[PDB]
Amino acid sequence: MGLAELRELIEPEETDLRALAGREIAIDAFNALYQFLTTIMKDGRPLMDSRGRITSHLNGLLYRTVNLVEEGIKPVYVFDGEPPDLKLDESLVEDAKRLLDLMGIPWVQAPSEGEAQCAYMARCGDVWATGSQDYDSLLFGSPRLVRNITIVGKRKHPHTGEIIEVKPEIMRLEDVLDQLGLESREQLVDLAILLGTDYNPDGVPGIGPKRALQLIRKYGSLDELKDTDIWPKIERHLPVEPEKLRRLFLEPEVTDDYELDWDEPDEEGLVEFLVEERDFSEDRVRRAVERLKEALQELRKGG
Ligand SMILES: [Cl-]
Ligand SMILES: [Cl-]
Repeated sequence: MGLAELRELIEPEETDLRALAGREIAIDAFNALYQFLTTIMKDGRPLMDSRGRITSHLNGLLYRTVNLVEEGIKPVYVFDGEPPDLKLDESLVEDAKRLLDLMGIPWVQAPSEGEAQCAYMARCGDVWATGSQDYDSLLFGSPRLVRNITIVGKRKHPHTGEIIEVKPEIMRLEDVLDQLGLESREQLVDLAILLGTDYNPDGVPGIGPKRALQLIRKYGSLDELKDTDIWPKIERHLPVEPEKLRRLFLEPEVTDDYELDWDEPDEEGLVEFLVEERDFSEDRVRRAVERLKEALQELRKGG
């Protein structure tokens, strides 16, 4: 799974949404849509319009984005481009972009990895953090990652009926390094390569997470593990040469070509799209548009 395996060591800062009031967050769009598609359901299936087309993605993107802006959070959604060679239905993606345009919520087309683009925007100081369920943006150098941003809330377990609560949680790159006893992001990347990433998802069986971490700490780097006895097992399992894997995380393809704005929603266009084409409740959509205008306004009047 990757860095997620060292969750006991990482331990984020558990917070609430109102603590992120005023923060711009670069949310990985593919990750967000996946959460919406897999968790917003009716009788065990995704929400659908009267023609049978999926709507869970539009539902989440509209109503949860409005909720975030009501807590003072300014989201920007960032979409995957072409993945690197080692690495969602396109209609869902175009639905998403159309919706955000109508809502006035900014988005960016990444040239390759969305999570890398999010991290770059955070490094440049154009957003405060990245927002995803994945830990990838840290490896791409994001100074801050907020997890659970698209799924904050409470539910009952179908089985136990207990109140499961999901809260937003913050991880700061600098603290993650300290928590793991590492010196640099470069070592974090080397560690992640041992554990397995999207570019090498098997990791290195035979090396558990604690062992991986100990190795990186003791020997310093993946490069320096060449002179050791464990190397052949590593070289066997790494699909490509290690430096090319490192380069993907340390020098990801990203773009400068964006300018972040939060515009007024287009009430009538939203109604045409969601209500008339996708069978959303008109009263609910219209009310969401009013809630959104007011929330944007409340952020404007303090700067
Ligand atoms: Cl709602
Ligand atoms: Cl609805």
